[PDB]
Amino acid sequence: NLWAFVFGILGNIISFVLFLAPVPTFVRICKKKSTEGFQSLPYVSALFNAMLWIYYAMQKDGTAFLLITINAFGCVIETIYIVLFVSYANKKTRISTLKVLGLLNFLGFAAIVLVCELLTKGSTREKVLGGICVGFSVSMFAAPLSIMRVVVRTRSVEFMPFSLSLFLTINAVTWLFYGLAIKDFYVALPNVLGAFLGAVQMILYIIFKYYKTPVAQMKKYTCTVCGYIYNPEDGDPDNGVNPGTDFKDIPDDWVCPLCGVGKDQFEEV
Ligand SMILES: Nc1ccn([C@H]2C[C@H](O)[C@@H](COP(=O)(O)O)O2)c(=O)n1
Repeated sequence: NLWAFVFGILGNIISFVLFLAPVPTFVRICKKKSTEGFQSLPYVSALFNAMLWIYYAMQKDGTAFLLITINAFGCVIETIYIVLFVSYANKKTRISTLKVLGLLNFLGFAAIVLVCELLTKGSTREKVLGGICVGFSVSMFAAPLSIMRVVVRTRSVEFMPFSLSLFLTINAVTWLFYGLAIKDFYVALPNVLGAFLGAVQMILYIIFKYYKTPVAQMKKYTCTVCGYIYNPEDGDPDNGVNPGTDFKDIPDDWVCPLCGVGKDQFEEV
């Protein structure tokens, strides 16, 4: 049907973009000739997921062509990210990555093919594969949930840029509507989860972006006995007050580092 086509094209465009999201990261990694502190799990994952979904679609044949084309392109692009990463990786990390690549992507996937080609056909095949795709896709939500957890725990949104959230959300509702059009609730349900979590991400961003007060706008205070000036940007490290500390967040048993008088003797500049 026409609808499924519109949402297929849309889904492909948006998801294409999201597949090109790690590119600056890899421009970096190619610069430094090191994978730095980056992990290969998102990539090994994204590839395994893409493969599972291609496999799922080949069972649905005709309608689901559009959820192959994107996943197909996934397989390539992720395969690229994996190669580069393994090129510029630590020996230790190189081997970690290769091991997970052999377990999940080669063996795991092969076992899945083996179990599906010889234990199911037809509808039972659809249900098995679908169940597995839903399961894995859902499991991949651990990374964004982790990110959310960090954002709330840290009251910052540095690790969670707004546009990634937006694009993930739009991707989610697009493939949701897509699943609805081909009446496939294996494609649709985890996109419900995804759209929900994305919305919650945008909400968290709007809430926590300007939570902490910028060190710049923090107020200087002065000891009216010493003349001493407290710089929040400088803080008072030698006496257990890390730089960037606000004056009001300083423990009330703190004193003027020069004069030695109480905090009550201080007044804003
Ligand atoms: N519940 C899901 C999860 C994923 N995908 C497919 C659609 C996208 O083509 C790809 C997601 O790619 P990405 O988010 O990286 O852009 O996975 C899907 O059809 N249904």
